[PDB]
Amino acid sequence: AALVVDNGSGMCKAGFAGDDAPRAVFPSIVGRPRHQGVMVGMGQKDSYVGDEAQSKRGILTLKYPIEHGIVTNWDDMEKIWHHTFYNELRVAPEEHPVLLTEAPLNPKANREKMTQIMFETFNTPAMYVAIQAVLSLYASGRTTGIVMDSGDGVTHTVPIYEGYALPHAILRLDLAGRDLTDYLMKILTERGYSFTTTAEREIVRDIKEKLCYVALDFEQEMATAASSSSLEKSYELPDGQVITIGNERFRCPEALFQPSFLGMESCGIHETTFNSIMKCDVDIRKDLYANTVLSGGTTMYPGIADRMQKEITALAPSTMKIKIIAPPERKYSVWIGGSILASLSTFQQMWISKQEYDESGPSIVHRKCF
Amino acid sequence: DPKYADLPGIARNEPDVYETSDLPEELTSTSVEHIIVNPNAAYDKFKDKRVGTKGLDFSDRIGKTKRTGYESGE
Amino acid sequence: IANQPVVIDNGSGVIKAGFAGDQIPKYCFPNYVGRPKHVRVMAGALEGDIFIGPKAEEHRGLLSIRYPMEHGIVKDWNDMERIWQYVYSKDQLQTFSEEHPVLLTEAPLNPRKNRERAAEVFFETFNVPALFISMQAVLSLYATGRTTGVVLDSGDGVTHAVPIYEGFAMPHSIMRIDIAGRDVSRFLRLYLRKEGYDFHSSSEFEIVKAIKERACYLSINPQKDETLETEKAQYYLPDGSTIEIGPSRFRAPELLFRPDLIGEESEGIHEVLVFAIQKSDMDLRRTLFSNIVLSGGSTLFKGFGDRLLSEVKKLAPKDVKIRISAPQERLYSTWIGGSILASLDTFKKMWVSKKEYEEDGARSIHRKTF
Amino acid sequence: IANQPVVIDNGSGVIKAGFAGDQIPKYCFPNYVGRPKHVRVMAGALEGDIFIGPKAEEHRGLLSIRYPMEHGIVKDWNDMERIWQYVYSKDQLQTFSEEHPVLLTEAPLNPRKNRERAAEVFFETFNVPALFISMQAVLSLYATGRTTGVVLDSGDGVTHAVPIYEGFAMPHSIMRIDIAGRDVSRFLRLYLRKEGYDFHSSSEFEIVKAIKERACYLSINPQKDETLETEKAQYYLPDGSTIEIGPSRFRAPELLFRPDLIGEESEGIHEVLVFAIQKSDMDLRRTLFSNIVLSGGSTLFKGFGDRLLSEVKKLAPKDVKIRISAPQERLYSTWIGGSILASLDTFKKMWVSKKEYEEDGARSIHRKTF
Ligand SMILES: Nc1ncnc2c1ncn2[C@@H]1O[C@H](COP(=O)(O)OP(=O)(O)NP(=O)(O)O)[C@@H](O)[C@H]1O
Ligand SMILES: Nc1ncnc2c1ncn2[C@@H]1O[C@H](COP(=O)(O)OP(=O)(O)O)[C@@H](O)[C@H]1O
Ligand SMILES: Nc1ncnc2c1ncn2[C@@H]1O[C@H](COP(=O)(O)OP(=O)(O)O)[C@@H](O)[C@H]1O
Repeated sequence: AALVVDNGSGMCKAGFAGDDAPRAVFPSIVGRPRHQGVMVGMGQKDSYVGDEAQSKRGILTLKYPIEHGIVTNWDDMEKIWHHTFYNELRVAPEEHPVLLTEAPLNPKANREKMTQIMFETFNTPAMYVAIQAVLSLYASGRTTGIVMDSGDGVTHTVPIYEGYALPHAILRLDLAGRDLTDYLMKILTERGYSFTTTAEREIVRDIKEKLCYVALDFEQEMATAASSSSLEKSYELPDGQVITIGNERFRCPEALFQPSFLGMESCGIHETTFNSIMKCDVDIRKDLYANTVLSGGTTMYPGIADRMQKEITALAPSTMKIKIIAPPERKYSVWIGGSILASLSTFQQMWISKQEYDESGPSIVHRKCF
Repeated sequence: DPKYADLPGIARNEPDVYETSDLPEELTSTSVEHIIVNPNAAYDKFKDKRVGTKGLDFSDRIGKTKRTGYESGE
Repeated sequence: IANQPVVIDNGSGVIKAGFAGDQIPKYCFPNYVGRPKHVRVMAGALEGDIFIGPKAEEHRGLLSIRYPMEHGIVKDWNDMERIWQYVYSKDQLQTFSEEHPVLLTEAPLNPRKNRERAAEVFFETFNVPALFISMQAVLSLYATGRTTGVVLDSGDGVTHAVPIYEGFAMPHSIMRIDIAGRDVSRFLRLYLRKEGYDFHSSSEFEIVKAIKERACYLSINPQKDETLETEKAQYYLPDGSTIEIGPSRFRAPELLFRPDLIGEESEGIHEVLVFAIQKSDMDLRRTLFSNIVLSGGSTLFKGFGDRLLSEVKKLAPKDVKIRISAPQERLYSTWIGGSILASLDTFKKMWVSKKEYEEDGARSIHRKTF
Repeated sequence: IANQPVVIDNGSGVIKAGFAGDQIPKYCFPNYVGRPKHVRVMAGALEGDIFIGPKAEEHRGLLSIRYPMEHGIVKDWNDMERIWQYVYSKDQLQTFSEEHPVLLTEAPLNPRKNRERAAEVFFETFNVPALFISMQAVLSLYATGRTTGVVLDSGDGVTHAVPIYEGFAMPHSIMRIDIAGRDVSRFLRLYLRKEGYDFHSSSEFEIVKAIKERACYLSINPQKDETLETEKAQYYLPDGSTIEIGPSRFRAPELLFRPDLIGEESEGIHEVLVFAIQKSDMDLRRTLFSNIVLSGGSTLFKGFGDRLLSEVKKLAPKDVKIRISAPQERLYSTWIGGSILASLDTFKKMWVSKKEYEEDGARSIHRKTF
């Protein structure tokens, strides 16, 4: 009996260890109303969470507590965990031990405060933090190979050989799904369709998920998109109003491969994977080329694998064979790894108990990382 | 002055600028021996020193046994 | 053609016309068309059904005001063509659009269709020899006579902050908010109705604007002026009737610095300035704080600079010199900038000929914009 | 030749240039080419797309920094040639390259292709009368005024130790490692991200270099100070923001003594010095321990002499006199040596003439260079 709770900046995937899919999946967001001194009606909650905040977008100011995979507002983060445990899962944190997920090369303060809250506030019997990239290997049952776990906050590439990580080869990029949404809003406004407010930002994100796809040849696709109006598709808003996205449809995801558009002054996601392999040992490079895994929900763009294959192949040697591993279920690949690891009898020893926390302190999390 | 004197929508008898008040080790270690560099003295010491550059070739050529560049200062 | 260029400031409130040789804009009139309130089918009534500038001022009570431009965007193009035809009339300037070139002042981050359609009018409706659209923020710096400087241009339709260093405009740090002078007049009309003075007619909206322009002071401490009993300063209407403004005078513009009070989802005028500087590189941030320039008409409010300096100082880093160098002619700065730019020999290369527009197409205006 | 020879110290961090006989290098500027990343909009703005030396230092925020040479190996030759052109320009020496002979000072055990191409430029692009390339270690001895001594020259790009006895150099006992000052700056940046301070931009990396120089001490016992709670020493950034460096001050520079921290299979700086001596003949080993000369900027860390002497004493034989000598002008020692050697009449015979290069070619440089 154990709980797996992924602390994603976009979506919170929670469930019991051994389960195939997460039980409770909701957006990690807090919505507080823009209330004036004028009297309000009955059934009014001071702060809404998840589906409720998504339903009442009109009045509620939506503030993500996690910014670039870092918890900015810890008080709101506790309210997300409180809704997750008590309301969504319908389980006491005192009963089951909780498996948590961290991004690589995160600030040390996150682990320190994380463990304090779970043991002190929630009084959990045990808590273990795991690397998202390491868990995704358990989902694929592969000890060797690199993973490109691209989230809403950040994107990172962690190469692991025969279940041994190369810490020097780990690369972190702040470019992620949330930055793409803000880019799409700007270029849609230039077309004519203006989106300013927090509620409108969420509507544009829902539009992005439906229409946007990755082009194989960016210049040729834009040249063809300029010529013909076959790619131009219509989208119906919550209001009767209908919009035509046009050439901007496939323009948004290009920023991942060419960050110069957003102005990141960094290398593309395909260059990050290649650069990481170059930092890795010469012998194991062959196996990393053979096992390039794509993880997270930011790699669910249609035809991203086709563009990735072309770009990596160009960078890689001509003699070398480059194989990209893109399973249908990438979105829940990190959580499934957590469920498999938590289910494994070996992991039973890895749990940090309340007694161990009290004796050692919050510094115990830093010792039992890797 | 006459330019904005004619115009109606101009600031008159107001301050132009709104601004805030103007607000006004290893080389000294004991373990290492500290040397003062005097290039004039160094030149005088090495001034009359010469080298023999005849037959000079530092390169990784195998032929003709071992070589030592700069034979003498004769 | 060698003939002097005609500068036209595309202000949502008042259009400012004149030649590049002129030191000041000679012709400044409200940017709206006045039509009779009653729909006139019979003869012996007001003929033409178009009153612009002083003609509208003469028959103000009889006519109904409709602004063709909202938040720096043209809604009714037919009305705007009549206004631009009035710019090239016998009444104002009295010159041929075929002889003299034109310099336009388009707001930043507008839809591409608005820019393309605006250009089409001056080439198709008007047979202009040459046309050049320029950036409002850049022109303000030519007027002031400095290359480096932050330009906080608070207009009637739009408020935007552009940081420019050594004649380089950072496109990523630019911030635009729709809450401008026009909204304060709308909010004051609401507050005046809360005082017990109704302004039902569109003509009475101009009297709310007149009250704001005459009597509107920004308090340093709003709680002391709210607690203190007001003098209740009377304003005299053209008819002779008096209005007691009272606390509505100073507690109306508060929404510029605190728009969350009424319930408008925006940062605020003091916030947009600070954030725009924070986006820039660490090396330039200190120079941008030491060089701030106020532009637009919504800076003429009594005690604006005093309140702004205090609000910026609290947000800005400690022990940093903050110099807000306001000119006396903030309202007319943008047009003077255009006159200077047009006067420069570099402009000769900048503008696009009518013949080039006929051959190249519409795209021409986008490539030469920057 | 009547025209004085030009000394060019091609360092990874800063290039030191001047004429032979000069007491100190007159012209010292950073070794990188800065290109403007932001768009030029205004007329009268900064001219040129290339900024080198004090112009790049003044307007750093606008520019993107790019080092042409890494570990004493020219990566981009086009950029390196332009910097050598800058040395001769009106801002720097302001002299003709064809009139003055040149003295180049490269690091030991560099690739032959680098030396060959570097020389080609000074005979083909520049019509130099004669070129002589010299070793860094040999020049340091002319500055100190000693024929016998071990020269541990830890630079920004490369760290090497060359034992030389009474003028004689043992080429087989020379030890070279790529890890140098620039790697510690990158390694410190890793700790700043872990503490929670982001410095992504090429300009922000130069601030990290300034932070390293200001606040970093070398611990006598690393494990002791690592465990003990560190005082959070505050540093003020150019904009005004304060950062707490804390334990990263001493944990970052440790890389010099422990290359396993980054994960490179190389010897520590303390092992390089002793190992280089141990390779030398049994008779001379005691004299080489007696005559140890420190050089390079990477020895300027507080407690370098104390830590090095402790590490050398442990590795060195028992009952041996270990005297470590530090010139007061550690940074300028290499250049001063060049000026002293260049001023000598024996230097005339050492030259490779333009005519000699044209006849023999690349062979002449390999034959006459050491
Ligand atoms: N089918 C799709 N098409 C386009 N974009 C998508 C698609 N699916 C996901 N995304 C983008 O990817 C982002 C994150 O994916 P998501 O499905 O939230 O996985 P996630 O693991 O919850 N991310 P995180 O919140 O960091 O855990 C979304 O916010 C979208 O921008
Ligand atoms: N003296 C004043 N005091 C207060 N508000 C003023 C004053 N003069 C003008 N305004 C406000 O500013 C507006 C003028 O904006 P303006 O500077 O003409 O914009 P633009 O730069 O687009 O031409 C008016 O409509 C009014 O709302
Ligand atoms: N006070 C200091 N403390 C620590 N490191 C320093 C200090 N001053 C300079 N450095 C380091 O030394 C470098 C200078 O290297 P330098 O000796 O000039 O190179 P080279 O010998 O290759 O010409 C700087 O870039 C920096 O990394």
